[PDB]
Amino acid sequence: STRPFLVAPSIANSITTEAPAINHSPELANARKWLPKRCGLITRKKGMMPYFDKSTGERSAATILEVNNVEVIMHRTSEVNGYFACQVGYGSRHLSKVSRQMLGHFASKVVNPKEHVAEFRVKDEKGLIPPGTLLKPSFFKEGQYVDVRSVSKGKGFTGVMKRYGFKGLRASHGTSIMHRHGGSYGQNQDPGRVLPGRKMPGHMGNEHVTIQNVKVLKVDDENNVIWVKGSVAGPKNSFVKIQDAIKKT
Amino acid sequence: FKVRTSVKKFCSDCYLVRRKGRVYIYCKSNKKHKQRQG
Amino acid sequence: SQKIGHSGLAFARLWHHVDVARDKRTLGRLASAIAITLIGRHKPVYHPSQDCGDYVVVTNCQKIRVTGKKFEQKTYWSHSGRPGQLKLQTMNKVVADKGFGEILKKAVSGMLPKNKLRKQRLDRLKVFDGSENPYKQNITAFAHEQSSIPEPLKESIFNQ
Amino acid sequence: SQVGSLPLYISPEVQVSINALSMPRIIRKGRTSMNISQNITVKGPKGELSVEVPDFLHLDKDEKHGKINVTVQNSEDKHQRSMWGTVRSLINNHIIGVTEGHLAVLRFVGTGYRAQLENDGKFVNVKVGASIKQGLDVPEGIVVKTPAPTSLIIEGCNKQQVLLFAAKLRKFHPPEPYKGKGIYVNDETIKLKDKK
Amino acid sequence: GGLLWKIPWRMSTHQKTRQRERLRNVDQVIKQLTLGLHVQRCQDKGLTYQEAMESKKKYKPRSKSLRLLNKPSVFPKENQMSSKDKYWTFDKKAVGYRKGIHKVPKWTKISIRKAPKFF
RNA sequence: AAGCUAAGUUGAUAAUAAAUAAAUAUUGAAUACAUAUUAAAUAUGAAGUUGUUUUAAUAAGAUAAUUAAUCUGAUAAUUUU
RNA sequence: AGAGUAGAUAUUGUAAGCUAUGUUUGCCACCUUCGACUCAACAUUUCCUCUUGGUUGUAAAAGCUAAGAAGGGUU
RNA sequence: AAUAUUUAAAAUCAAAUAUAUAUAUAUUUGUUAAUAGAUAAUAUACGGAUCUUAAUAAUAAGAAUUAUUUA
RNA sequence: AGGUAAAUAAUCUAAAGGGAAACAGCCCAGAUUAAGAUAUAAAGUUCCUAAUAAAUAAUAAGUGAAAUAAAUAUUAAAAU
Ligand SMILES: [Mg+2]
Ligand SMILES: [Mg+2]
Ligand SMILES: [Mg+2]
Ligand SMILES: [Mg+2]
Ligand SMILES: [Mg+2]
Ligand SMILES: [Mg+2]
Ligand SMILES: [Mg+2]
Ligand SMILES: [Mg+2]
Ligand SMILES: [Mg+2]
Ligand SMILES: [Mg+2]
Ligand SMILES: [Mg+2]
Ligand SMILES: [Mg+2]
Ligand SMILES: [Mg+2]
Ligand SMILES: [Mg+2]
Ligand SMILES: [Mg+2]
Ligand SMILES: [Mg+2]
Ligand SMILES: [Mg+2]
Ligand SMILES: [Mg+2]
Ligand SMILES: [Mg+2]
Ligand SMILES: [Mg+2]
Ligand SMILES: [Mg+2]
Ligand SMILES: [Mg+2]
Ligand SMILES: [Zn+2]
Repeated sequence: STRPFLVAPSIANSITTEAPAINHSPELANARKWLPKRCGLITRKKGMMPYFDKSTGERSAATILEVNNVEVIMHRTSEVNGYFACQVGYGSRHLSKVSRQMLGHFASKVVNPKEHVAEFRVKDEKGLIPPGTLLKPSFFKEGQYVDVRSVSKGKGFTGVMKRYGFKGLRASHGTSIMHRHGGSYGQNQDPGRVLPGRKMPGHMGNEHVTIQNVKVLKVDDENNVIWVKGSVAGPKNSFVKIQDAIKKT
Repeated sequence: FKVRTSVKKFCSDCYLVRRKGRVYIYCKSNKKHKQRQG
Repeated sequence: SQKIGHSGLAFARLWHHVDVARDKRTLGRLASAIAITLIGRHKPVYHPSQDCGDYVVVTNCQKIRVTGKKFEQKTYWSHSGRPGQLKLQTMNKVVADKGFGEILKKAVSGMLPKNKLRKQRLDRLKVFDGSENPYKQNITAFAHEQSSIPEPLKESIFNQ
Repeated sequence: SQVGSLPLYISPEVQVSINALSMPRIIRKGRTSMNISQNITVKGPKGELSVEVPDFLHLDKDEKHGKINVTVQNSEDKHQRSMWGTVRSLINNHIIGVTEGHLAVLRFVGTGYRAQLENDGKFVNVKVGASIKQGLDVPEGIVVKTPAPTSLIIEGCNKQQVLLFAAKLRKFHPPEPYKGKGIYVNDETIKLKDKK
Repeated sequence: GGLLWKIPWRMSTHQKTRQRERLRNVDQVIKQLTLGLHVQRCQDKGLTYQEAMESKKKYKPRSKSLRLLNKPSVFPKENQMSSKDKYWTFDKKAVGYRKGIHKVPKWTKISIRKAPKFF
């Protein structure tokens, strides 16, 4: 009845011993990490406008981050995925735009075809929100601090003056044909090569930018927007993550 | 501490110790007599 | 005349277990022993032009012997190319990062011949800090050895 | 050798046993080695406490006169001989602790230099010239008590642990030479400098 | 000293064994030379080869150089020689007044058994 | 006016934690004393180290769909985020 | 040796002794551009910042001297 | 145990070889170690891996350093 | 001084081969053309890399492991 199999004595008679835990494991990394105790929500940077504090009278530039169909699609767990995180989805999209596979995924998770999906990593299993629920601006409290991630404005192929604040050469006094240049880019032979990461002209902007400890000036579920003190990376209609500030409480 | 190659005990109250692969001379009376071998 | 026949068995890649808990060799000597196996010098059919070396599964690698104070002194180096980026890690630190198996692998790599087959040979080495491993089922075995092993242990191994 | 040869006296209430460990550990030197197998215990009135010890050492319990001896398999082996004098001394200290108890008086010296039991004995608050509050938790086994504010007493079964704790307490402010001022553990002295 | 003559200050075990073997060979050669002369002299007197080989009283060589070589005070055997004189020459300009024999040029051919009494 | 900009605006100088350096100790022999140990045990300790934080790269893993009246991409057009 | 109110070794350290460095001025002859601007990378023999030993010459505060320390900074 | 030198086979003793030979004479050989001192600039730099051992327990490892040797 | 000036010997010069990591001059050894069984030289024999097993001591410092760094200091060890 049983299948034919031979087993080595060396592998059978080996005394059982568990492996020690390693730093470059997922679980150790998770333990190390500095993470927020609560989920976040995806937003769109609609624009920017003044916020007048009515008690003091102080004016503050505030960016208006709109919150539309923001929904916990699913979430990830340490036993399956190696970490705790809430996959949030923002907005509504047409059928036409979304891939068949993506549509099927959304149907399975029981949400509308979504405009932008993103994870929100958390410390514990307690931080996970039940899936399918709708996240509104009232999630955050007025006066609380939040970290803000988004892709910055694209600046194109930039020079070393704009990239790195290089002084450049003089305007007059003989200076020929190199007014905005980086000057020397290395050393004669010793190295015999431009060493890695030598600040040179290149593409700038259109990279992710976390902005830490920004104050939530105002929250209102009526207009579907979170007011946030100061600037946020990227152009208008750019997607903006928002989670509680790890540094500030 | 006088960090030096030569490390002799000065007074009777000085005592030599061997720690961390270095000869230390501590002293119970005079604190100036503290020495270390390199 | 000697060469003529069925050569398939000669060039067969066997799988060699080594329970490091049982083995009494120090790290470097063990690595050297492994290297030969990995190359295929042990087998008489060997030729330098042909890779014909066996698999080596190392297990219970946490109990590997290291003499002197090498565990807290011996430094493993690394360098990208950009100056001021020399990464020097002590043996214990390396172990903490990855394991004792990583350490063994490095030794074995250094033992091996420096050419296009080296990487392949290194890959064939399968090291494990503790006991449990997937290759348990594929170590070379014989029917005459089966009486030594108790009845239910074999079944448990098969299940695993 | 000269220490280890000295026999230990025991009173009927105290029992010095010995037995093998559950999982013996081996200390590996450069050339020599040292396998910790046995585990001596000193049970008594005030408490009980143990010493993990090498294999080469073993007791010699005599019924008559309450004496026990300690010997090693090779006294001419240097490391063994060194261990022998240590272990005997340790078990003597344990005996002393279980029967009588070890003590460590700290006297505070200075204007507004004093100790206080803050967490019902579990945290010795120490005020010794600092804006920030200073102190540390008492370990298990250690019992602290304060007859005066400026005179604290630490008490325990382990001579090692109590005196370590005392040293830690002192470390907040050791005695200054200019004014005999700080925290003095037991009979501690300091040569006071001329004022000038 | 920009050019690198990477010669070690001391010899390996295998080098030392080879040196010893070489020393032994020169002693053997000398012995053979004396023996052959003795045999020849026996033959001249009127003995057979075998008889000469058997002979109790072996004839010592009359020529000067051979006689000197035979003397151990002048030319010692490898078994007689000190450990030091096998592996170290006298070099007055070196520290220790000593230098490895392997540092001598053509040391494999050139012989040098006897060092000075206190150097 | 838009845009772009700094003279302008907003934020950050990335914790907690772990092991250490010099240095400071506990018990304690070898060596009747002494000795923080270049002995066994037990503790403190740095703008440094490990990390943490941030960016870029990679893609283990995960959800879903699976020869298609509208599967997934590209070529094409109108464009700019 | 000698200064250091006293005490060579807190701090100082003649002339002579033993080394390291390849930062100066030379010597050799294998080998036939100083400064400014710009951007700097590396070292540590540390100037500042952090930790610490000594300082009848650390009361305090400023110092002096020594050990660890190249993270950040250094018109 | 303590004090103070020396680190030596010249003397001395021991061992071996050669001449008369159970002895004498002559010759040859045998007398410390570790650490600190310790040190710059593209990057660790024994050529590299790596080498220092361990009972239970292996048909099995235990310098791959230094010194004197053997097969 | 990898300096300079000559004395003696060798090699290079004009010499390929093995060793010395790489190498004009060092250690071996001199290519007429092959063959590859046997003796080998210098140098080696854990792996990279052709080839190894032992004995007696010492080191614990990775000292050292084919390019030996000094006076002096400390700790031992022998002999008197
Ligand atoms: Mg300008
Ligand atoms: Mg112009
Ligand atoms: Mg140029
Ligand atoms: Mg600003
Ligand atoms: Mg910080
Ligand atoms: Mg005592
Ligand atoms: Mg003490
Ligand atoms: Mg810190
Ligand atoms: Mg004077
Ligand atoms: Mg002078
Ligand atoms: Mg420094
Ligand atoms: Mg002060
Ligand atoms: Mg840091
Ligand atoms: Mg003599
Ligand atoms: Mg270097
Ligand atoms: Mg080599
Ligand atoms: Mg010519
Ligand atoms: Mg010629
Ligand atoms: Mg040539
Ligand atoms: Mg010829
Ligand atoms: Mg070394
Ligand atoms: Mg070297
Ligand atoms: Zn003193």
